[PDB]
Amino acid sequence: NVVRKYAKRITEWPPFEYMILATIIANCIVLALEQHLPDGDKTPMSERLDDTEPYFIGIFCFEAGIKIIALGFVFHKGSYLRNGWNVMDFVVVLTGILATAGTDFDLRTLRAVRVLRPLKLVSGIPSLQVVLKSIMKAMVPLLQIGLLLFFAILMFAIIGLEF
Amino acid sequence: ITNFDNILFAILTVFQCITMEGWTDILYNTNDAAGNTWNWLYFIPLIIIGSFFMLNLVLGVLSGEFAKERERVENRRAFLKLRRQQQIERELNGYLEWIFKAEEVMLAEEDRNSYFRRKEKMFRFFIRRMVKAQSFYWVVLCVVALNTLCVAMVHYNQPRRLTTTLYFAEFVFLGLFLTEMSLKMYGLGPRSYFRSSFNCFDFGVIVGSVFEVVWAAIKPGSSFGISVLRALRLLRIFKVTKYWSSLRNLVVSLLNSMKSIISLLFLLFLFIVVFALLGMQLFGGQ
Amino acid sequence: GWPMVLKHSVDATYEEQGPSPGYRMELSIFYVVYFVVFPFFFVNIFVAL
Amino acid sequence: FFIYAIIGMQVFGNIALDDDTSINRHNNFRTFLQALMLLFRSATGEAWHEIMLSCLSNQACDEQANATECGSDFAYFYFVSFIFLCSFLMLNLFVAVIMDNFEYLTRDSSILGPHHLDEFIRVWANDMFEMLKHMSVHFTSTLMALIRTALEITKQHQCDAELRKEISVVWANLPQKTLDLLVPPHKP
Amino acid sequence: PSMRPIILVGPSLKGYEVTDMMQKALFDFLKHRFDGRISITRVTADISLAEVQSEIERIFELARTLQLVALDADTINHPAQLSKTSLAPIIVYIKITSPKVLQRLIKSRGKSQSKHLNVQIAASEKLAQCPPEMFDIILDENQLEDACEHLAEYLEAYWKAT
Amino acid sequence: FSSFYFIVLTLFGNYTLLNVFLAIAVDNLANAQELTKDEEEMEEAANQKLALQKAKEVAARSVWEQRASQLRLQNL
Amino acid sequence: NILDFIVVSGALVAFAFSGSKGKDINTIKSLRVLRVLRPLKTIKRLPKLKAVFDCVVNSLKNVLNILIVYMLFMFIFAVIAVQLFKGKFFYCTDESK
Ligand SMILES: CC(C)CCC[C@@H](C)[C@H]1CC[C@H]2[C@@H]3CC=C4C[C@@H](OC(=O)CCC(=O)O)CC[C@]4(C)[C@H]3CC[C@]12C
Ligand SMILES: COc1ccccc1-n1nc(C2CC(C)(C)OC(C)(C)C2)cc1-c1ccc(Cl)cc1
Ligand SMILES: CCCCCCCCCCCCCCCC
Ligand SMILES: CCCCCCCCCCCCCCCC
Ligand SMILES: CCCCCCCCCCCCCCCC
Ligand SMILES: CCCCCCCCCCCCCCCC
Ligand SMILES: CCCCCCCCCCCCCCCC
Ligand SMILES: [Ca+2]
Repeated sequence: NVVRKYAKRITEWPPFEYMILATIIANCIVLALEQHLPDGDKTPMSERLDDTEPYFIGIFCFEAGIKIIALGFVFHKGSYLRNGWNVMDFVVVLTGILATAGTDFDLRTLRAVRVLRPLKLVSGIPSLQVVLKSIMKAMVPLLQIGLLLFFAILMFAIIGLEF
Repeated sequence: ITNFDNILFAILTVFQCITMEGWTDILYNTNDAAGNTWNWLYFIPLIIIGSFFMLNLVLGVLSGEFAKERERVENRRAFLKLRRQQQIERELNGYLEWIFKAEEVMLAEEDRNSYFRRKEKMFRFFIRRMVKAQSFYWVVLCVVALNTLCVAMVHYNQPRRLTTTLYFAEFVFLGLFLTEMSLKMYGLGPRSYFRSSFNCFDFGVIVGSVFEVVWAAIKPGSSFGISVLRALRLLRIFKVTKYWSSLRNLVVSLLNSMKSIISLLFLLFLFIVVFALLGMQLFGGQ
Repeated sequence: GWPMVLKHSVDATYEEQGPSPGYRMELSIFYVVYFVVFPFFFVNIFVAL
Repeated sequence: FFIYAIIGMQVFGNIALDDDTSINRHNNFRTFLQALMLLFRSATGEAWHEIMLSCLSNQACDEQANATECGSDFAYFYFVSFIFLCSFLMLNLFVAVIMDNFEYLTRDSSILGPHHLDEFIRVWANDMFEMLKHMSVHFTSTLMALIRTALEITKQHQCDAELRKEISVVWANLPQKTLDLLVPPHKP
Repeated sequence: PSMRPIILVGPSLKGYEVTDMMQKALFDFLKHRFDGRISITRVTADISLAEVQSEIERIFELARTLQLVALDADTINHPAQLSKTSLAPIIVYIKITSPKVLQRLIKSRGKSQSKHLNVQIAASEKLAQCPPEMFDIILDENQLEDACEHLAEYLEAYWKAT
Repeated sequence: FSSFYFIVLTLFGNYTLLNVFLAIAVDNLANAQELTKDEEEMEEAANQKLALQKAKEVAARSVWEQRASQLRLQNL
Repeated sequence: NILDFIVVSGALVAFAFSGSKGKDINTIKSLRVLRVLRPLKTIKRLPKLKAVFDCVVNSLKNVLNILIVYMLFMFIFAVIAVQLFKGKFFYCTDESK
């Protein structure tokens, strides 16, 4: 409740953050270590990489729980789901949890969101966040150029249909 | 896949022509299906309007945004702080030369009347005055230039007399540059030798060259090509030219914002990694 | 035609020998550094100047 | 493009077309228009090195041309210098266009410009109060007054003197009194 | 006196190796540039409080030969510290306009005076608030040669004047 | 419908790349230009003041750069 | 004026060597190609075309400092590449040999 909401704000002591960083790089290396074979074949080491997933999903869920109990959820106008980067972490962890539902259509499209886990490096290093904002600030004026390019492509595509 | 059989196919092939990738094969296909007299009026205007004109607009918008952002309050503050640092360092260098001349004349006066201390200190001052003299500059540039001539003429199937000649010339040049570093470091003092970033470059390059020599002694086959980077010391000829300030301040700005550059080449790496993992998910093994 | 040159560069065994696919695969870092420097950095340096 | 097309025609014009090479029925040098299309292809970077390698020395020469050996090792310089020069000249065109517009590209919404003038033309259709709410001797004096209120050059008499100085500096081409007549309306 | 004697002051406290060495380098240039035209002497008695009076007459009889006289004082760290005495030398000001280069220089100048940095910077600043007209010559240059030629040119002007 | 991967990767990778590297080049080159300009202006300013004081005792621009000055004034 | 003179001289020598003998075809064809500088004459005549040419030359001289650095860096990369892939770009039409 509220007696414990006071304590896990202290839990964000910097070694905890660097341990979350460490598990993020560990997950990135595990993802980069995979190899794909055509027709349902799989390598002898891909099984081990597939068994190492529950530790990662558990650590991410534990981190989300700490951030959800120490902070709010949506209510206090400052909380987990009211931060842009914390929403991406929530999507990643929630979808990883949902991928352990034992159905058919999940695996092909619910395993793909797992590639957004390297972006938790940006989500965990505020300097990278400000650098990313600097990058993306100069590409809002390019929206009109995007509309113009799409209009030119439409006109020339219509002409190509005609001829 | 590259046909105009539909609005979506037409959009896809037009977009592929926009990127100037395989836009002629699509043109050379309409030169066979129909005549070649009128097809260029569809593609040359398309290329001009989609790839040349749009690149022009993107460059203009980006440069305008850069000009607008650069002259804000915090960016201007950072630039003025950098300018202040440069001015302070220049004045401090001048005053340090003042004090060094004072040291020289004083030590000469006490020697005009522990003995090996005085001997070694006057030897140090003589070296430090030598390694800054204009003739040392020219002799070092001559050695560097004669080094690049010995690496620019390595070609396939070169005469065997040339291979041994350059093999021994590499050792001769490594010895000469190690001697030059030793004299310079003893004269200026190690704390001051690394005050100039280009001396850090030279030290790192000769260390890498020694590492390459050792590694080739162990395994003759491989060659890291680090001994060639000594050609970058030819770049000091700009010192005796009216264009030292521009290039030096470019390097100063780069080294100052070398943290905002590494954290830009990293976000690019993160996005390339994300797209690599996405491509492995989608097309992996298929 | 840079991917063709990259393929030849990686698939290069020794002096006066024919290729071998996938050999010397770490020689892509010569072509990643080169694009970082000349096509990406220096081109935009001229465009800015 | 003209110079390079003519050099290509007169040097690489009689290479025998072969659909297995990069000098084809599509990409030859045999006419001014085909050569100019080839140079436009090379400008956009479409396997221009392949064209160079198919334009080198010792190539099969066209049957109806008298010469037996056609093509030349001038292709290295031709193609490399064309890429360099075309890219440089198009960069200069891009930069000239960009700098012809640099006040638009670096525009601020708070600071005025031709946009305010056009919108005031729209105001033609009292409404001046509404536009003052909406802002960032009939339609010229008002324009001068609004420009004065936006950018600043007794202080009112000083502004009038500055307006007179500017009008004297930029007296129009063969006007009797164009800006001078505006000065009586621009004074207050 | 027949001539106004030369007095160096302005960087920081005399007796400390920073000011001592800067003034000594300028002094050595002034000596061996004007060989046969300037007199060299070292002064250790406090003129600002005027054994004390035993040397002022010595200054006159060097200053009475229509030749430049150099005063290697060891206690003057202020132009107004001497303003009450009638000796009236030229107050040459070896000025450095930014305290940060002074502090980094004190750091650069060995290890001993690193702990003497604070008081020396404070007194240098104290002299810095003094008005320029109290001084005779301002040495704002950072290069040795530029300051040397400036002082030498003013000395030539004084030589031609008298 | 698997060509959206390549369309997105060639749109958001040929303009983000350009944005990043052009930002680096423009920022650093403008800093260099302003540094050389300012150090030269200070050099003649100091030289003129020094000549005035020493004699007393003994007795265009590019469009980018003009627009930069205008932006400086406006932001000031 | 040098350009005009070389154009005219090339034309005249090409006319003079017209012996119809076939002794040298490479030389006469080169003297023909030298005619292509002929439209380059109208840039000295038109003042505005000359102004554009001068602006281009001014930009080239503005980037001449970094062009030297660029060619030095590319020389260094070329020498590294020669140390890496010298002699190794040989192959057979038969992949098995
Ligand atoms: C003075 C400093 C700035 C060094 C710059 C050197 C280069 C500008 C020059 C000097 C050495 C020259 C090289 C000397 C020898 C050769 C080998 C030569 O190879 C052959 O003879 C072909 C092979 C054969 O016939 O067997 C080809 C030109 C080349 C690379 C030359 C090209 C031009 C180089 C690189
Ligand atoms: C280092 O540069 C090169 C080196 C070799 C070949 C080509 C280039 N190259 N490529 C471009 C491009 C292409 C277009 C469409 C025109 O757009 C921009 C981005 C603006 C440039 C510009 C230059 C260039 C720059 C300066 C000089 Cl001296 C010579 C060439
Ligand atoms: C008989 C006609 C065969 C195909 C001819 C294609 C010509 C295409 C029409 C011209 C397209 C002009 C683009 C609009 C902008 C300049
Ligand atoms: C901003 C540029 C970042 C790009 C860095 C990665 C590009 C591809 C590198 C390929 C490395 C292959 C290593 C081979 C090991 C078996
Ligand atoms: C595994 C041995 C060879 C490694 C492949 C790359 C070697 C060269 C790396 C980059 C060297 C040039 C750096 C840029 C400075 C001009
Ligand atoms: C039939 C030709 C065989 C090779 C002869 C030509 C060799 C290369 C000549 C390059 C000339 C370039 C400079 C001329 C323009 C500045
Ligand atoms: C056997 C499967 C047949 C259908 C496959 C269609 C392609 C799958 C969707 C790919 C969409 C890529 C999205 C990338 C967004 C950045
Ligand atoms: Ca291409």
